[PDB]
Amino acid sequence: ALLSFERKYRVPGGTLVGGNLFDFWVGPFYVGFFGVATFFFAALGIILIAWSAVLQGTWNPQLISVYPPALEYGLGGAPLAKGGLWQIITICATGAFVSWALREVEICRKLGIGYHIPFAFAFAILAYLTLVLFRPVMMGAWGYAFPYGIWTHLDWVSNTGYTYGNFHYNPAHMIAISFFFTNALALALHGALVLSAANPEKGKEMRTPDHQDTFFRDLVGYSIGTFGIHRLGLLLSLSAVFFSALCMIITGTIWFDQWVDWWQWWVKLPWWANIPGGING
Amino acid sequence: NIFSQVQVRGPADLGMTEDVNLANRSGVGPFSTLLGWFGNAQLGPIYLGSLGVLSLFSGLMWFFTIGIWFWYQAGWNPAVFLRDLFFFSLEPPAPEYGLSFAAPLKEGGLWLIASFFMFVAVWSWWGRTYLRAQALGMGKHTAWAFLSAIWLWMVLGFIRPILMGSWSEAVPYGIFSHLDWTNNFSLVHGNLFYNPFHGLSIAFLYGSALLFAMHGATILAVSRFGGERELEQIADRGTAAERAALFWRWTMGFNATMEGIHRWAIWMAVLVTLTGGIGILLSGTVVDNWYVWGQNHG
Amino acid sequence: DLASLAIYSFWIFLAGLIYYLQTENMREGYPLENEDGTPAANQGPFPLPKPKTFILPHGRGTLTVPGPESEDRPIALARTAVSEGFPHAPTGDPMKDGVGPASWVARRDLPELDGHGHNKIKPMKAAAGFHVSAGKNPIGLPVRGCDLEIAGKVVDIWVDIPEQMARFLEVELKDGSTRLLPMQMVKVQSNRVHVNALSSDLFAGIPTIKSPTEVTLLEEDKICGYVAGGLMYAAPKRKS
Ligand code: BCL
Ligand code: BCL
Ligand SMILES: CC[C@H]1c2cc3[nH]c4c(c3C)C(=O)[C@H](C(=O)OC)c4c3nc(cc4[nH]c(cc(n2)[C@@H]1C)c(C(C)=O)c4C)[C@@H](C)[C@@H]3CCC(=O)OC/C=C(\C)CCC[C@@H](C)CCC[C@H](C)CCCC(C)C
Ligand SMILES: CC[C@H]1c2cc3[nH]c4c(c3C)C(=O)[C@H](C(=O)OC)c4c3nc(cc4[nH]c(cc(n2)[C@@H]1C)c(C(C)=O)c4C)[C@@H](C)[C@@H]3CCC(=O)OC/C=C(\C)CCC[C@H](C)CCC[C@H](C)CCCC(C)C
Ligand SMILES: COC(C)(C)C(=O)C/C=C(\C)CC/C=C(\C)CC/C=C(\C)CCCC/C(C)=C/CC[C@H](C)CC/C=C(\C)CCC=C(C)C
Ligand SMILES: CCCCCCCCCCCC[N+](C)(C)[O-]
Ligand SMILES: CCCCCCCCCCCC[N+](C)(C)[O-]
Ligand SMILES: CCCCCCCCCCCC[N+](C)(C)[O-]
Ligand SMILES: CCCCCCCCCCCC[N+](C)(C)[O-]
Ligand SMILES: [Fe+3]
Repeated sequence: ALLSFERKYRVPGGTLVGGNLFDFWVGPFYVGFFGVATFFFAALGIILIAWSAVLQGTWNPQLISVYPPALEYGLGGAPLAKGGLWQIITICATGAFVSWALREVEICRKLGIGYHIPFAFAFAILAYLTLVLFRPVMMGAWGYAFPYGIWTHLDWVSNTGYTYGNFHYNPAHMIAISFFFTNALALALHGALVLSAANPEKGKEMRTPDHQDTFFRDLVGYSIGTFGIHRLGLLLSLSAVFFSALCMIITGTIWFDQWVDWWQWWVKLPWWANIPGGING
Repeated sequence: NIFSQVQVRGPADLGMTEDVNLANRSGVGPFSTLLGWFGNAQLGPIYLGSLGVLSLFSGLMWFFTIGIWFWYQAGWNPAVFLRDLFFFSLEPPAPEYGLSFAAPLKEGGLWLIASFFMFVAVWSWWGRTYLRAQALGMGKHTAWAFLSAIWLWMVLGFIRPILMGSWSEAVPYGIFSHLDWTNNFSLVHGNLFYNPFHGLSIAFLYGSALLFAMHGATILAVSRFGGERELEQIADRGTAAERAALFWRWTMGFNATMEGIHRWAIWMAVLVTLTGGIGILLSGTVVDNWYVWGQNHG
Repeated sequence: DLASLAIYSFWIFLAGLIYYLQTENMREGYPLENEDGTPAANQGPFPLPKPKTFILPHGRGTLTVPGPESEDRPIALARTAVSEGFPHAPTGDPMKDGVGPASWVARRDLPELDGHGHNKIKPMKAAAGFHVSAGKNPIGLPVRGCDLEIAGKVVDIWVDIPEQMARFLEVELKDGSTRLLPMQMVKVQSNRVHVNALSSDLFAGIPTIKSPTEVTLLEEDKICGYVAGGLMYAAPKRKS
């Protein structure tokens, strides 16, 4: 049940809501008021999802799919079988997510650490809200949201993309991808760096942070350091997801045409717009 | 917090001197106070050596060989060059020449030169990551991690073009052109979303962000107990390591150790291009259309 | 076919890999225990990994994990219920006792050494050639606690030499003794240094270091521990 050093940490307090009421654990897990909140939202949501599955007449997970209301319903409510169920399920997800974040906050307090983790998570939550709330509202129907199904959701991605041409040309999409790639690069390195120091060549002594900083200056002439790389990671990650939201929130709202075409602005600057030759002249 | 609120400087650190040939290391560079906020302010020194120079020279040759081609396309006009910079493209030889090294220069030869340059550039730099580690007596994690990346690149412009029978199947050097090639590569193989490696690869990419978010915010959350000093924490568990592990145990039911978390890390990132490489390799050599394959499984 | 082969293969690879990953993270704090310290009955599907031994630099010995676990300090906590899973209430002063968000681990009572075998962290006064290169130099600024009362004055900065970083502020108290304050728990302002976790009256309780030019892993933990704990336990004294 407890890690060899856990007991002295399991003291009362830190709860945001409800005092000592839910201030307790279940196996390794911490409950807290929000422990309960998330459970309830999670229970409800899964139920509704199964209920959608009978109306659909399949129990096969590769097939199950809960779709939003069709565009004709705009931002109004829709019949269960006709889009209501997704709308509730979406409400329930949100409930789950936010609650899961606030529990993280409550654990943070009991342990006496910073709130960076709940913090970073809120970016994930905000990306999800962008795709099922902010964008549809702004566009004008729940129908612009993505459906909850394993492959159907990949389909929405593909269809929504190809609507504006090759989505690769969405400029904030370019930026968002550069982080995803960069972050992975940096996670690759960080991990590798620490391990190689902690697990040197056979029979040698554990290296030191000094060796870590040296290994990299030797390699590329600079080392961001231990505090740095952790600051870096958090940032690349949060940024990747920040730009991911951005590229979507603008798509279909302030730009509805082909993304490639938006680049004509550059190429049509009057100082070289008419100069012959090249690719565009 | 996230940024330093006070900077401290001392004599330029010339670093540990294991078996390193000190004759090759450079001189210390300036110090960016700018940089000093996010992380270390000290620039340099850097280790040159034979492999560094070869790598660094081939590296520039590659880049320049592409550059002259762009200029030739731009009508040597600096205005066009700027206007059309992302539209220019150095394309592989036509399918006609196959795996031939005899394609005319304007028709694909120049692409081979550039690639040859990149090949040497990249491999030498790989050997560089290895040696730099050896000379400090360190594990070779970094070189092996690097090898994963190299895998996907090897497959894209070398192994797959060769197994298909022609260089024309490789990726063109160009900003918009390599985007198009990607988009088109999926169309031709029946939508890469049905390539289960592609799907796996995305999971590990998404995951890398998830994890580096988790790890980073955690270490910052406990740097008030010297969390970032991970090597000593491994060697002698501090409350930092404890609060870290527990926050996570109490949230989701299990947890890492300080050495442990970094194994999760190196593997989550390395699996991105590992799986990736495989998904692409089978694409068009063994499987012509992932949707059809998806219907049968064979 | 081949593809089918490859993917089935991979899902198998991946499964033994997780298994590996998982057992490696079982190198500390395992095996599990009951609230009374007796070994717990259900330790999960995963076995303990086979031990690994780390050779610590500067002849500081070896470390073998997993290995015999022991807190090596008293815990002043008492159960608040008759069944498992409820909090344990401090039986004294959690701060003074070092439980809760004020917990510290019995790390070695030796300082962290740099790559050369010299003390990693030093008061700047004794760090030849170090200076505040940017930002507000705290040194000389009064220190304010969450109760908005002055508690002392910064009389130095303890820097991390190899990473060239400010780790702690040393503070001079009203009785002429000094304490270290983690850099990460104070806001350096233009005319003062503000500490939100501790009220002026608790600065004296901050554990002291035995030698004036060195800190040990044990003392770092006892200090960081203490200051962090203020956040929850000084709470009645904190106003804003
Ligand atoms: C954000 C970008 C796009 C999108 C584009 C893609 C693309 C492109 C792909 C996926 C893939 C996946 N997507 Mg998606 N996906 C989106 C939004 C979502 C949402 C959401 C609520 O917002 C979720 C939960 C998922 C979940 C998933 C997984 C089924 C799968 C692997 C992801 C992964 O490894 O992440 C990293 C996270 C982890 C490793 C942590 C653990 C995650 C586990 C696997 C979560 C599974 C949840 C799932 C089974 C449903 C549970 C819900 C109920 C409680 C039952 N996507 C939006 C619309 N998604 C890949 C796939 O192969 O699936 C077809 C793929 O190729
Ligand atoms: C229309 C587009 C198609 C499609 C077609 C492809 C194709 C084609 C490929 C990918 C690939 C990938 N796709 Mg896909 N993909 C689509 C939609 C998506 C979506 C989505 C819809 O949300 C996502 C999230 C992804 C995500 C991804 C990545 C997981 C994956 C590449 C990983 C990587 O980091 O390589 C980045 C890393 C590298 C390329 C390694 C290179 C390392 C070298 C050595 C670097 C050298 C630098 C050089 C020498 C210059 C030096 C630098 C200078 C000094 C500055 N795809 C659709 C279906 N996708 C790749 C893959 O693996 O697929 C299975 C791939 O080949
Ligand atoms: C495991 C997967 C991820 C990964 C890992 C990875 N990559 C790695 C490593 C590892 C573990 C290394 O050790 C190695 C490295 O040394 O990094 C520091 C590398 C590396 N990955 C790199 C790039 C890279 N990795 C990528 C991807 C990934 N790498 C994956 C996501 C990508 C993409 C496309 O996503 C890129 C672009 C290099 C930084 C470095 C390998 C360097 C190399 O091989 O150099 C060879 C040649 C040269 C010396 C060329 C230099 C020519 C330049 C001077 C021209 C450009 C001039 C330009 C205009 C300059 C200005 C830039 C401004 C920003 C200031
Ligand atoms: C912001 C950067 C990245 C990030 C960070 C991040 N994620 C995080 C955190 C952080 C910092 C956490 O602390 C938290 C965590 O605890 O991790 C272990 C979390 C987490 N990220 C998760 C998943 C996740 N994160 C993702 C993405 C990312 N997370 C980013 C790329 C993704 C994808 C698709 O990329 C996924 C799948 C969880 C493992 C975990 C949060 C767990 C949680 O919220 O539990 C509460 C909810 C439930 C128990 C289930 C609720 C059931 C619903 C009511 C119904 C189901 C509806 C759903 C909409 C159906 C979708 C079906 C699909 C097929 C489309
Ligand atoms: C300012 O102007 C001057 C001229 C000074 C410049 O220098 C400007 C230069 C620029 C304009 C340069 C611009 C360069 C880019 C736009 C480059 C973009 C490159 C990419 C987007 C590349 C993407 C993908 C590349 C891939 C996957 C390459 C793979 C290569 C290989 C695996 C190598 C394979 C080897 C070959 C085929 C030959 C092997 C032969 C043997 C004998 C072994
Ligand atoms: C966090 C809330 C998320 C809700 C997701 C969608 C719910 C749609 C609410 C509309 C209900 C009725 N209406 C049209 C009268 O407003
Ligand atoms: C590092 C361990 C975590 C790995 C995450 C494994 C779950 C990913 C599930 C992806 C679903 C994939 N597939 C093959 C059907 O496309
Ligand atoms: C993917 C999530 C995995 C979480 C693993 C959690 C381990 C819990 C150990 C069993 C505890 C049991 N319980 C709840 C019945 O008391
Ligand atoms: C895709 C990520 C999945 C994470 C893998 C799940 C590992 C669960 C380990 C549970 C450990 C149980 N224990 C011993 C803590 O009780
Ligand atoms: Fe780390």
